[PDB]
Amino acid sequence: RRRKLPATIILRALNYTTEQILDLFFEKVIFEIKLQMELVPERLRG
Amino acid sequence: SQLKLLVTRGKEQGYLTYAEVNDHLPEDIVDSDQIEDIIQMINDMGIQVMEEAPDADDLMLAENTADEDAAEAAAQVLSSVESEIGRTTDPVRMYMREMGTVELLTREGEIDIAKRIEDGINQVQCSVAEYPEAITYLLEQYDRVEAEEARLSDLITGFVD
Amino acid sequence: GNRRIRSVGEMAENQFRVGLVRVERAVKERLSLGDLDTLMPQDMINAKPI
Amino acid sequence: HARSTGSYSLVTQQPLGGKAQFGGQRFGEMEVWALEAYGAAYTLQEMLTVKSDDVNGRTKMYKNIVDGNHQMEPGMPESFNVLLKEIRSLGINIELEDE
Amino acid sequence: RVTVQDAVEKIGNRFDLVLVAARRARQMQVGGKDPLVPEENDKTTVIALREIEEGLINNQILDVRERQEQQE
Amino acid sequence: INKLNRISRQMLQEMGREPTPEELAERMLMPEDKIRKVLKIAKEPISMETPIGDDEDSHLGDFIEDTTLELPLDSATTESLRAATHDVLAGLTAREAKVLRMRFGIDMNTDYTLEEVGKQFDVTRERIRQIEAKALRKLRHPSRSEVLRSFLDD
Amino acid sequence: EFDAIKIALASPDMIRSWSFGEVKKPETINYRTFKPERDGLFCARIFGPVKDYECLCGKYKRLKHRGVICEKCGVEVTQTKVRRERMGHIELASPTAHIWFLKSLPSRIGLLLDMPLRDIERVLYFESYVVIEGGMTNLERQQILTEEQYLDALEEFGDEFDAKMGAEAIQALLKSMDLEQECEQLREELNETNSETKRKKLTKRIKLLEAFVQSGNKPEWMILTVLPVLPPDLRPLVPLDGGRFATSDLNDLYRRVINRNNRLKRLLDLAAPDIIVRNEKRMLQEAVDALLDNGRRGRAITGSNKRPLKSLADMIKGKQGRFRQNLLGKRVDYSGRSVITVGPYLRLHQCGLPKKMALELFKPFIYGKLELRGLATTIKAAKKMVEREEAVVWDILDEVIREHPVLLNRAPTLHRLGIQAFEPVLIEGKAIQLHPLVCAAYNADFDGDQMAVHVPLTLEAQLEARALMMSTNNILSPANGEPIIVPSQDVVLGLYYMTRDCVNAKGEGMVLTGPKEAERLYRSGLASLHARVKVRITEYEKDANGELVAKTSLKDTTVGRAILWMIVPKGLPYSIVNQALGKKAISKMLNTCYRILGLKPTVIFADQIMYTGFAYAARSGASVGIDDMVIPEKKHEIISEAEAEVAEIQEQFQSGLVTAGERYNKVIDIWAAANDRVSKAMMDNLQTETVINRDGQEEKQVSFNSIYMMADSGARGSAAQIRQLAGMRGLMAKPDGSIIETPITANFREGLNVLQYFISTHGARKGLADTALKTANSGYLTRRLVDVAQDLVVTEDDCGTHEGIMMTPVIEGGDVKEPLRDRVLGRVTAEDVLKPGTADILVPRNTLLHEQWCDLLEENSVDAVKVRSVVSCDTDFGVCAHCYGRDLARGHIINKGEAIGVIAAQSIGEPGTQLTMRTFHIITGGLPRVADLFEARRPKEPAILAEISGIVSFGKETKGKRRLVITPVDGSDPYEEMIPKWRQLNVFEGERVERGDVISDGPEAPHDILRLRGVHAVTRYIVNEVQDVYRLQGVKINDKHIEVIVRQMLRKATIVNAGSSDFLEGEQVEYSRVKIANRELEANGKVGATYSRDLLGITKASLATESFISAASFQETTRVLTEAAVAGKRDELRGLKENVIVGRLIPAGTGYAYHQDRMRRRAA
Amino acid sequence: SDEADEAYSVTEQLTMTGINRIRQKINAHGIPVYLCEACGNPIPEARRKIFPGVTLCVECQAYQERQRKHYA
Ligand SMILES: [Mg+2]
Ligand SMILES: [Zn+2]
Ligand SMILES: [Zn+2]
Ligand SMILES: [Zn+2]
Repeated sequence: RRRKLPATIILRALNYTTEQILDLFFEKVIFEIKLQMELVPERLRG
Repeated sequence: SQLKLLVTRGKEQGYLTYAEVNDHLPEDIVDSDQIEDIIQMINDMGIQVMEEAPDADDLMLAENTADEDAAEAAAQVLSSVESEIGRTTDPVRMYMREMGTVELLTREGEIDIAKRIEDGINQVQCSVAEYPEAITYLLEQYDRVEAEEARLSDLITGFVD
Repeated sequence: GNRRIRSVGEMAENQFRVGLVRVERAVKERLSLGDLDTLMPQDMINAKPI
Repeated sequence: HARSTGSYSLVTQQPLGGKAQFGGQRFGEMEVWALEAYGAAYTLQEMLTVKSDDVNGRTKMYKNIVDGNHQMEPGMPESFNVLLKEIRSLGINIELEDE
Repeated sequence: RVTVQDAVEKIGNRFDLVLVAARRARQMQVGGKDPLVPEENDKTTVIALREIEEGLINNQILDVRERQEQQE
Repeated sequence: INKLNRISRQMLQEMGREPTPEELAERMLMPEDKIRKVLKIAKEPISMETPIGDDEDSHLGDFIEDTTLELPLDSATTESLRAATHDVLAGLTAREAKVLRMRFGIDMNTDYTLEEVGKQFDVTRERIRQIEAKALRKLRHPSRSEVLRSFLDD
Repeated sequence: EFDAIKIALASPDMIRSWSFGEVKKPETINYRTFKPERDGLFCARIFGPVKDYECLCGKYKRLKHRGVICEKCGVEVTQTKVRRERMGHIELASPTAHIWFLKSLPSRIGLLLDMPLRDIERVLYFESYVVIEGGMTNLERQQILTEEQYLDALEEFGDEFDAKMGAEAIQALLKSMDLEQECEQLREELNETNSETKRKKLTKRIKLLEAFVQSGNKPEWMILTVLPVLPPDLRPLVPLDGGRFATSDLNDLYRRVINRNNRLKRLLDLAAPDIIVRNEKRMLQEAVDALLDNGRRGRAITGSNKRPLKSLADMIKGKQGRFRQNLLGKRVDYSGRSVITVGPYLRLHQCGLPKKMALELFKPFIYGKLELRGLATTIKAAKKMVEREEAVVWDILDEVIREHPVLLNRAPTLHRLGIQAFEPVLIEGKAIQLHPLVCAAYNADFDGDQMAVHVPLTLEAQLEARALMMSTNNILSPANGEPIIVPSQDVVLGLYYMTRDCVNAKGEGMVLTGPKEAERLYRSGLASLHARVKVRITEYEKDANGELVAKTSLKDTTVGRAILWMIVPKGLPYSIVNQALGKKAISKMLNTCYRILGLKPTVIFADQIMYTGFAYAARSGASVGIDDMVIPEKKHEIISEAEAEVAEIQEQFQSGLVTAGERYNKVIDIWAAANDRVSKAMMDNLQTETVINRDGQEEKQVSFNSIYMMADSGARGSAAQIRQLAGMRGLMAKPDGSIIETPITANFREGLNVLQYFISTHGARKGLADTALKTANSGYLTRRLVDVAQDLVVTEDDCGTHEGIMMTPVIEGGDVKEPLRDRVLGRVTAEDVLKPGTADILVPRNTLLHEQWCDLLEENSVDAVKVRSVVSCDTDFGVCAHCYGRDLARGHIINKGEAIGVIAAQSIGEPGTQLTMRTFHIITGGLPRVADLFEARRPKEPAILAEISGIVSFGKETKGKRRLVITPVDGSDPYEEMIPKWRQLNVFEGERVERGDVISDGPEAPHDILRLRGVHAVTRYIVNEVQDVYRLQGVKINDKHIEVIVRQMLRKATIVNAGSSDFLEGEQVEYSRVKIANRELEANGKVGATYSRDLLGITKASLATESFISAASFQETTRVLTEAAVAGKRDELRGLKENVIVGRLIPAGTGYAYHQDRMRRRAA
Repeated sequence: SDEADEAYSVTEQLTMTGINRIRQKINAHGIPVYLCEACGNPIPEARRKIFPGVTLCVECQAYQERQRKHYA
């Protein structure tokens, strides 16, 4: 019940980096090359 | 600004949880006495620092008092409290502070202080003993002792013998 | 599923553990001083604060 | 439970509370508003003075009632006397002016 | 006595009526007097209120009788 | 008291349940009455603001009564007896009435004594004693003291 | 005897003037003998003897030794109630700043020294020296120096330099202070400090300086040097059982002060160093602080417990304090409670008192009777007689009780009808027997409630009960003049069953000779109670100057209609009983009887109605069976159709045709609609039945079903509970307010299975949990309102003002929801009401609009009458009887004296208890909305008004808000507004708008309505809103009561032009004062000061009371008392709450004459 | 009062206010819009026959329902 810190401060305190955090919490929409997009059709629900 | 934001956000919200106060109170403060005084003043404001959010009806029903001279006094205390950090209210903390200001003694130092007290009292001894009516009245005391108006050990505790 | 029940057994066991920590204080300190022989496990534990 | 006149509490000289103490009835704030909403100025003055807290007027009321003279000389409640002394025991000097 | 409407009408106030009846009933009870109305084994309260009904009693009459008493 | 606590804290453990005061006075050297009064010495009495509680949020002080009051029935009886004594002394001669009012303490702040009474009657306290006795015997009669009899409580 | 209370700061010398001796030792009693000590807090020399007329040790044991001071213990022989009166004092070895004048928010010491609070606290707890008149040496008066700094500044300055630290420093700062001189310098700066914060605080400080001058206080008295000691019997150390003692917390705090003060004297005598003596002084400071107000320092010192000790400030404040529940709420003698029962034979003026309660309460009266009649020789003999309960104590009880009312009171006294005087009728048993028609006033059912009876003791209180509170005087609700004697459930069912015809009963179409013959026919059983007969009825109509002409005719009525006509008094028409007579029919019957005939015939009529209702309801034989819940046969058809509809909607949802929440809404709607069809079908099955007949053919008449007869007579129940009994139960809520979409297709004539009985539990427990907590704070609105409207009293007969609000109908879009005759009845007209011909004065003026004038008004169709309002009364410190109206608790006009403010508070609070406890939004409702209304809070989205009149014009574009200016047709336009473009406007820049008109849309803040338009505008706004709520739930409460509460609301004025008067400009003043002030100043050759009327929410207006004994009740006692002390205020009592506290008559009721005569004396 | 009769009134108000809120959200009588106000798509015939007066197709409706589920 102390002062509020950013939640990912503790994910860094557990010895993660930003690439690892974003690997944990997100999915990587991968674009390739022009300017082509790999597609997971389920993503674009609308 | 920070605690000012807290005060204004409370006064528009009508309440304050402990969490919001913790987020808004400064970070220099380490003790809980300044924090509880801040909570007391801010409740006097008054905004009624709570633990949980009040119900919608508890805002309408809760009587609001009491502006606004105490409002100004409370705000002028809270705007200044954030600056001085060492502020304290316990007499025990003040005592421990002003006692820690002194530096401890050592064994030979205690010998020095004892001998210096002995020198001071000895100088007092000599100054008094250079007063003749002093020894006259002392002989009179011992005489009225010898008349058994006192004890041969009561008037004085013997000599340096 | 978030709330569980205590009863006499568990509440009384908790109180007895509180008494036991109070005992541990005195027993540690008394085994700190002297530890001399003829000191037995009857003089170190008085039943009142448990 | 009922009571004409019985036991009286030590610090605050009111009739005791409860049936085990043979106590009186709590005439509270809302009953006082109800009495003020009528005109019962005397009803209230005696519920607050003679039937409750005025140690010297309760005995005179009793003597009068057995004398068959229904009149009260109410004096002043012991609750207000204790209040005056307790304000005076702070640094405030509170007092009752010339009549 | 059930409703005091006539006693109230004679005096034209509901607190002053209480006061007039109370002082006349105190005269009739403690100070000692004779009911101006035939008391049918009523307390001094009801006697005073009934008297105020018949017009026999009011504040003017009572102060006038106090004057006459002094002239005694 | 510290010694009593020490010896009890030891004896209860070594002896079983608890030391009865005879057992403490035996283990100690005290006379077992001193021990009992030491036990009876009260301890740190209480805040009279203590809750009772939850019935009305009335602290403890509400139930401690004032036992020094003359209850209004008692004062009524007192003043009734006062008026009755007056109306009885009315049925006495002036000498008897004065000597009984003054020998007792009625309507004066005493409690006069026999020599000081007989000063005002010029008696050397013997005739004054006799006059008091005669008045008391006269008031002793029934049909003169039936009310005063009723004032007796038994 | 005093006529006024004064207050001030107590001088050290005056604190020794009170004292009877200086307490020195900390001890209390002996621990062995328990005797008081020689200088302890419980002394005998200081605080007097322990037994009456008997010194401490015991040398002097006679009352003849009175007043003499013993020699061996010095204890003067007096009464030991003297020990409850005598103060002592404590000679402080160091000055100790009084915590109220330091740690209070403005900090009178701080704002008086013109010094910051932290700086004084640094000088006080021995942080930093302060310069106290440091000569010419470049030293700054009140300039803090620190320790090292004080040393080095003393370096090079062997000269005085006059610097001190500690409470002595503040005492030498205050003592040296010149108050008038600082007032002079502050006036001279206020001359030329014409900037807001500077001259603002200049004036705000010169106010307190001038006040400290006037009050006689010296500035340095706020630094205690002597400390008074509460007397021993106000803080006892009494023994409990078994050597046990119980003390006050005050003794602990006092001992702490005495110990530390004695140790400080020791330290000073022992020449200890600076650290030790400083720390001892800090300790004494904290001890004295905790003694006065424990908790303002932190932390509250705890006793032999975890909880703080209670202190003086605690001994006064808090609900455990003196003001809360020892100055108003007191335990009372000659009183007692029991359990109430019915006693349906009594009259409206009596109550069955048990013989045992009656013999206990009336004890002194009985003793007096036995010794008066000679049945008991002395009071002891009478005591023994009535203790044995002999045979003549009972005759004496009958005689004593004969005309001697008893007040019956039930616990939640929401209004003044929770107290009524009844004549005792002695009964056996131990239950109080309470009249049936009085339960509505008392809110009392006979399932175990209890009542408290009190006994009026004086002739004046006997006449106040008889004349004023007797149960046959109070029959109209004081909130609205409708009679409060409406018969409830067996009565109305009796009158409904008897007054309710059927098509073919015994003896149809006989022509009776009259009601006597109809009753003789029914009681011999020749005719049935509802058998339509021609009956000859003689009704008497006062159609005259009160003449009562008789008229006989031949009506068509049932036999019960005519049997009941025998009880109705003369003036009432015959159509009053010729219909079914449900519940409202009976209430309207009593009401028309009251409007025609008055109070005596109405009381008689009410009793006869109760008697006949109970009698013919018992003869009704109206039981309740299981076959009386006629479940309709078309219930399972309707449920099959609804189930098919939900199955179809679920099939469509499964096919993606709808969403999830959409289909939820659809199915909730389907189930609500099928529930409506089932309820309608069952009530149409239940509300009619077939019957035969004169000629022989079946004929439909209203059903004599018993459950329906009870729901339809209004006696008890309604078609919703009927629906739950035989129709289906429906959809059920959750505590959140969501609706479980699995309905209860069962009823209670059938059963619920385990799942439906579980589902119903949700809403059931929610409702009960709310009703259990609403019961806790049942009377908070009433209390809040009586805080502000308490001192308002009807003090004048006519103010003469011609101001008055224009009462008109409320047309809620369609028709009227409240006509003009209802809103205007009882009010005094302010001007002449002209006929629609516009030349005929219909009702002239000052005409109490009773039902005759009101009918005349509705007849001519005059639909806007200017009536006098309590809010527009020109009276000072009160209201007149004309601007108020009639009483509504008594049919007549208000009396001079009546305390209408408390009546208004209770008349708004008690009816509010029938409103929802939580606000619901549809126009919100519930009690919390009403409380927020009276608190006059600002709505967040204020529809902005037009502050000045003139041509509309805009300005700069989007400085946050779009800017506008209004510029008069001929005047200046210094007012412009930062209108938010979010506030989407309503009028173009090319339409000249009048002043006080809408710019944006949304809720109108009442402050702006009041400031733009008349006070009448704000008052009409407030009454229309709050009555919107009260009509939302169906509750009726008059507008007079809201109007008086509002007049208590807008009772402050703000002065614009101070004129030739003596008022500061930006100041708020009691408007009733500034009115008389400008009136007087305009009387002489001056001109008055013009002000802007204000408005305060009730919790804000009640905080501004002219007195301080009253204001220390419902406020913070500490701030109010500190302010009154530094102001030297005096309370010339002149109030209700203050005279309650101080123990004399209030100026409201019968006390009005006492206060008038007393004001005569005080002005002579 | 009985303490369950007032509870009955509370429960009645609670259920009725809930029922009528969820009824008002239906808006059965309406306008034939024929095309989505979010994506302009053809609101299919069956959805306009079920709910006369829709403004969103089922996709945009369910989308909006998610957001209004959380809040804001
Ligand atoms: Mg009940
Ligand atoms: Zn003595
Ligand atoms: Zn007026
Ligand atoms: Zn769409």
